[PDB]
Amino acid sequence: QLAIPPRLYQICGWFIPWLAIASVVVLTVGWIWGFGFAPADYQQGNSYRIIYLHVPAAIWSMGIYASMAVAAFIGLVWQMKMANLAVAAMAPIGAVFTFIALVTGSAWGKPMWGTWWVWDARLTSELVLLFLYVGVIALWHAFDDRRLAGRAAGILVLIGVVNLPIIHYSVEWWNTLHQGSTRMQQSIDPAMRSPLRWSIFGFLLLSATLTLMRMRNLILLMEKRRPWVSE
Amino acid sequence: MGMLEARELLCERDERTLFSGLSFTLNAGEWVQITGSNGAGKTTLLRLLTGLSRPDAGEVLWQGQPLHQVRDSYHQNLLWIGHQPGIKTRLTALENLHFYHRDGDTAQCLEALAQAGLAGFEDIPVNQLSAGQQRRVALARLWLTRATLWILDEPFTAIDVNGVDRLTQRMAQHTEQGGIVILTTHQPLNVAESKIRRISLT
Amino acid sequence: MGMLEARELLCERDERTLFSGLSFTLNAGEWVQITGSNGAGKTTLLRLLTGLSRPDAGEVLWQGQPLHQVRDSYHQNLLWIGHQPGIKTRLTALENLHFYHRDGDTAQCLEALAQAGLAGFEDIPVNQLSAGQQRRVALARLWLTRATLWILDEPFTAIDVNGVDRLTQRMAQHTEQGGIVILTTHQPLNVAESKIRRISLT
Amino acid sequence: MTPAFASWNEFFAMGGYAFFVWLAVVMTVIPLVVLVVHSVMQHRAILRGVAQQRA
Amino acid sequence: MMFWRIFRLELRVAFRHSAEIANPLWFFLIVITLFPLSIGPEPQLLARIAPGIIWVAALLSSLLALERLFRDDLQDGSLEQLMLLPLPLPAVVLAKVMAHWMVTGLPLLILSPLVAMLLGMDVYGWQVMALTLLLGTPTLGFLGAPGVALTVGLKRGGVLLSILVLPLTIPLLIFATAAMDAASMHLPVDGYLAILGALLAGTATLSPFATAAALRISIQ
Amino acid sequence: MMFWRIFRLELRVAFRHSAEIANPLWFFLIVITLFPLSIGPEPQLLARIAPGIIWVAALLSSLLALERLFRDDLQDGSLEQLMLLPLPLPAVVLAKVMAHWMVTGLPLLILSPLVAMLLGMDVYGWQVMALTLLLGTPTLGFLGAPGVALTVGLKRGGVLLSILVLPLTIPLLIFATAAMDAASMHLPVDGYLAILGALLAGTATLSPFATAAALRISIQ
Ligand SMILES: Nc1ncnc2c1ncn2[C@@H]1O[C@H](COP(=O)(O)OP(=O)(O)NP(=O)(O)O)[C@@H](O)[C@H]1O
Ligand SMILES: Nc1ncnc2c1ncn2[C@@H]1O[C@H](COP(=O)(O)OP(=O)(O)NP(=O)(O)O)[C@@H](O)[C@H]1O
Ligand SMILES: [Mg+2]
Ligand SMILES: [Mg+2]
Repeated sequence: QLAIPPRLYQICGWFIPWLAIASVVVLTVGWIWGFGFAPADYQQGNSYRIIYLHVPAAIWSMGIYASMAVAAFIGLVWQMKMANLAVAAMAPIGAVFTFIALVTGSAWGKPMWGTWWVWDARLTSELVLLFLYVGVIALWHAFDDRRLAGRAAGILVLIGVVNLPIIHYSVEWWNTLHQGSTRMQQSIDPAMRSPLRWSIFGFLLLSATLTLMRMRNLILLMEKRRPWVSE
Repeated sequence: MGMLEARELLCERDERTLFSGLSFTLNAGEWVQITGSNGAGKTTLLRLLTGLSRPDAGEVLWQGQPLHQVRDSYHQNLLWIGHQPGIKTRLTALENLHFYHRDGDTAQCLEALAQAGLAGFEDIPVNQLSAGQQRRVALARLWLTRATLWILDEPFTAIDVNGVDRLTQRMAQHTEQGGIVILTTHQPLNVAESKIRRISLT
Repeated sequence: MGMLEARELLCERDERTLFSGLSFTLNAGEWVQITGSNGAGKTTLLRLLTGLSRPDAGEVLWQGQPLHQVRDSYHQNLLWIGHQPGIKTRLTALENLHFYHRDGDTAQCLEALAQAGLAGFEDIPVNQLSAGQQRRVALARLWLTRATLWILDEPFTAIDVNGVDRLTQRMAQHTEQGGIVILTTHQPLNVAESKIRRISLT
Repeated sequence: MTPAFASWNEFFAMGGYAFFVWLAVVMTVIPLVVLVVHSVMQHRAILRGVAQQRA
Repeated sequence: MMFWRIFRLELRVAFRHSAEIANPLWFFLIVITLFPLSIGPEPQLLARIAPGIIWVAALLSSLLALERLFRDDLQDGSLEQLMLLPLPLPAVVLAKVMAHWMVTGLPLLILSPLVAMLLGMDVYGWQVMALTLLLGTPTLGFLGAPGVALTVGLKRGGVLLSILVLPLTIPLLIFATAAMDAASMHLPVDGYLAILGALLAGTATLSPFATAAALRISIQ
Repeated sequence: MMFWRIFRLELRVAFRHSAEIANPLWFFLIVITLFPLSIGPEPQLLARIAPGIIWVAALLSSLLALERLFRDDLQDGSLEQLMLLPLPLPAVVLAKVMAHWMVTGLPLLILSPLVAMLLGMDVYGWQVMALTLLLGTPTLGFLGAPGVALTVGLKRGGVLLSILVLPLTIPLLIFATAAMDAASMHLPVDGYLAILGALLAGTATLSPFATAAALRISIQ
């Protein structure tokens, strides 16, 4: 059963503490397993430990945008208020993950490429995604009247997620056209696979906690006038 | 019976509720006026009636069906002139009104503008017309449209005392033909009280 | 001798001459209404008076010097509110009114906003104000400004009876001390006939 | 129990790629901590903003 | 009411908004002329960057011209079309987009023979460029329609519209420049025109509905 | 009155929330990234095209912000400043163009270090890029103001009104790109920097008067 009154504020506040504790514990375990306990790659040595910082961010940059698309779809067909606040709740987190992926990707390629920005498939497919996130965030912050930002934001998110596979495939083909190919398909090592899983799961829980807190903030911003905020 | 009907319309904007539990039926020949100050939801109610905006609660019914199901047979019988006139400023008066006419045009659009009071300004760009003559361009549609339902939002915004008389006489003979006029204005009507049906935003 | 004194003003749009030969001097404490049909040179005369537009053939004198020769001693004491209210639609009701005040203490701006009947809408963006609350934002400056000459062009365009009565009382008491109000209204004013000096377009 | 680095920050904290690895750590910790602090401060400021309008 | 009546009405309105539809053309000419001046008398480098600069100029010209698609409607007459004209709103959006393209994308195709000689292209290069502009500018209009429909109420002509639709045109730019570059080698280009046509067919169907939904959101 | 109040008012009209300040930065980033997707990822080629790319971005931003400058105010409040505000209309125009440069010119100057490595230029290239984006970008608001004021406010205006906005800024772009190319070639740039200083002194002295006269003529 789904009622979804601003009782959802209490439900969100119920999950934040345990979710935050679990996320912190998982991230710490996954980053102590790496960064000192996992083996080292033979080619690029200790620079390969950035996988635990870049792979989770890159994966969840797409994951959060997919969740935003699902939330926008739910809030469009069924005209649900809170399902449209879910887009604005996860948009800044997705933008931050895209920025983190971009930063950790460039600092990862600096030892090999020699410069801080080589136009690669990985680092540009995560740049158009950052552009989409920025567009959504800017659109949500430009409507004076709420309940219009969130429907317009939902429409923008749906339009972007329709175009997202096309853009990614075009970029993955654009790289093949000019350079002939990228360097090589990055491989994984069995002794260095579990810490990556744990770091990805930790990033998942961290994004969940962050979006719960942001959803609480947005719910208060929406119903800043109702008598149920008499507290 | 029940050409147009409102079914428990609710519209609340932020800390204020505009109206609650509105339920009125409008048969043929009704001259309905919305009453309120500059804060009540008169334009909001009219835009809920036209289908441009969706009500938070309740629904509007045309002839017995919701507005989203008959949105092709409803706009056939409908006439909205809101606070904004809805006419292109850079075009002349004729082709702005030529757009809204189905058939027989440029023989009847000239006659309508003559009745509105723009005889000789049919070929002058609207942006070069006065602030009141710009309203008369939009109000000239009252002499062309065959629509049964007129929903006007302050048609006497900047209309001369002579002009308001002609509009009042226009939407007084349209009614006994079998039309419906939903009016909202602040200047008093120059007609008897029995002719007008006041409804308030309770 | 005396404030604004139009001298044999002439202006013609297209081919018709709107007016030819106005010569009126407006001394202190006169309430004057520019009467005319919907299409005469009412707004055009007002823009000639405010100095925004140059007369076709003639000159208008403030305090003895033409309006291009002073341009600083005249805009200090002048308050024109035309058909367009002149308010930025994206800002709120406060910082928009804050711009037109001398310093904007926000103690007199709030007092004026509550005085014009727009109490409680002091922080809503003005584009969300309905249709006359937008005009009330523009007309709230009648309580802030110390200007001694008001060129008001159709201020009762979308204001209910209460707001019209309040504005009429404010203008009546302002013109009592030293003020001058040039007014163009199609709704007849509910004040004694001796108070208003009407001038027609000849 | 068994580290991939033999010793303390003499051996750890630089593996030949100290500037590049520790740039990623610092510049991923900073945005996340900024997000957390911003969310907490935003919630508290919204709550203080509720009581101020009760005046 | 009818589709063609709205199309002709918007053409008539756009032809009276002169000096606002000529600014995109001037910007296009300035952009396509600046770079051949930045590079000196070097023919080899010009033939490598000509497709890219041409299509970036086309993107930016369409971005400039997209401002007036729905701008002068919300003030007066964005409704009277949602509110009347029993023709479905997607069809109204289609008519408006067709009329906008006939004054935005069509002029860039008319000046294409004057560009292929300015940049020293051959006949086949101009043929491919014309086929690309003919199949690319309708896609530009259809993709830019939802972005201006969402931001028509915001009343900010500028950067906000340019960060909503510009990322959506990236595949169009990539494939268009790929086709034009492959034309320089006198290699058959049927594999890229097919992708451009697929993009045009895909956007020409969903964009009217997306823009209608956005306009309905923005009108309330 | 209080010219600075006009300046702060125009600043407020653009930005209402702290997160909306960064919109020009993202617009600039997207416009810059539009070129490598078309020209190619090769870094040496992008170094020679950097001046054209950045100045096309600056011109596009100035064009987009110029429409907001006067066309919006005409509908409601382009008056109440000729009629009020006892300070001369040239001062009002000066406030307008200064706020326009703050919303347009400043963000690209702030983003100058970031956009200098995406294109691959060195420190000298970035230095000359900053000195030309600080000394020539303010002009774009100045000499483009008289042109736009006539077009957006003169009813029944022909195409000739658009000849005073885009084709009037060609010398600015020509000298700026020549200076930047001389910078990339490692040549003395002061010969072109002294020229661009004269235009800034030459247009900031007369453009406010010219735009004031244009507004006076057009409002009538
Ligand atoms: N550019 C123009 N702007 C305004 N009026 C114009 C223009 N060109 C010609 N005119 C004519 O000027 C005459 C007077 O216009 P205006 O001054 O607006 O009249 P008004 O009687 O004040 N209008 P209103 O307030 O609605 O009753 C009309 O016949 C117009 O058509
Ligand atoms: N976006 C909005 N548009 C219009 N009204 C809004 C909006 N947001 C909130 N409102 C409120 O809607 C209420 C009613 O507006 P509206 O229906 O236009 O009133 P009205 O009585 O028709 N106005 P008026 O014609 O001047 O007498 C006002 O109290 C507004 O503050
Ligand atoms: Mg109303
Ligand atoms: Mg008038």
